[PDB]
Amino acid sequence: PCLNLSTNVNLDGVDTSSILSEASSTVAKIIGKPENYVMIVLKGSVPMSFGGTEDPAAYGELVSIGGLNADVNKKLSAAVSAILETKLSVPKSRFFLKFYDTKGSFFGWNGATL
Amino acid sequence: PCLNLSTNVNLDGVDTSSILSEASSTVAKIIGKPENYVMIVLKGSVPMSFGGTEDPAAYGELVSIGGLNADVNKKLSAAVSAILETKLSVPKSRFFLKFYDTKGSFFGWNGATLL
Amino acid sequence: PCLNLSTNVNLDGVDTSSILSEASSTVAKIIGKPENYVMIVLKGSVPMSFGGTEDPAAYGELVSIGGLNADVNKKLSAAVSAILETKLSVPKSRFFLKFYDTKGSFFGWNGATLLEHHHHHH
Repeated sequence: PCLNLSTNVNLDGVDTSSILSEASSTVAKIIGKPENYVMIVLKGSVPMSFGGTEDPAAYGELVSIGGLNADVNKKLSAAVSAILETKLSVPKSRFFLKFYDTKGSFFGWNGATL
Repeated sequence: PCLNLSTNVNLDGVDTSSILSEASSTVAKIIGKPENYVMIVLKGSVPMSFGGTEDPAAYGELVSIGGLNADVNKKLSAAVSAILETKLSVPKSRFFLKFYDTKGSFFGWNGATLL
Repeated sequence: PCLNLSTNVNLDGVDTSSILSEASSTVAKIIGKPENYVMIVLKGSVPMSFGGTEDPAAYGELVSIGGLNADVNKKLSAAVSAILETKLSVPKSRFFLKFYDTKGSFFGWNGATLLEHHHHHH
């Protein structure tokens, strides 16, 4: 699966490696897939508005071949939001996370599809 | 809802806050949701090609829990494309905008989902 | 269609226009779409991890009004991954590509939508 994040928080002084690593293991554990198949993308310094203000915020998308449903999505939202609160000071009230369950035939990896 | 935009235009010198504010209010009015729940994301200086050329262009995605249909989508495309033409000189013929309707159980906010 | 890509590789160090042009031609030819309607987006220097490491990687999404199916998607995966291998040194084992078949009425262009008047085709 892939967790693809954008934030207006500037990452120039941040240990992004630690954020990626925590997100990577957290997603693997909750979605129940080996971490070998987990991708995390984190774009910072992205202009954003949420609720009309430019205070720190984040937008994410999480794509997986199956494994996504109301319970898992709630648990992933809680856990990822806690990483963004602690490590980026993005409140969970300013984090939107879109989930997408893709068919394997519509997901490319290793030059082929699933 | 969230409108997530990328453009090859450089935002330096551009009043980025006014673009965000105009887009935020426009999306809120057309989709019919309080602006409290509208997110706008705008990345500039992104390498992109449209039609094989690198003239000003933009790609957007708009995600929402319902409220999307052919009529709403046409109105959103017209309004957002007008912002990009006037504020970034991105011609509407070089702007693609993918609309996605999501279930609330598949949209996270506030540490949970919108279910 | 639009192919929208992110990578941790630094594009200051590569001819980015040649990647855009080769991807644009490749998507047009494999889906079978006029190149006038092909958009390629490429963001670089993006923090990423895949499998817990930060070696070169890429994430993409390809949206198209029709023209996508299991066979075409496999060909697109192979061809686009080969561009990133040769031009960005991103191994195909570190490249994920989501495909999405959209209705025209859910795809804005030219200040309206591409609402379809005939049948949709995979």
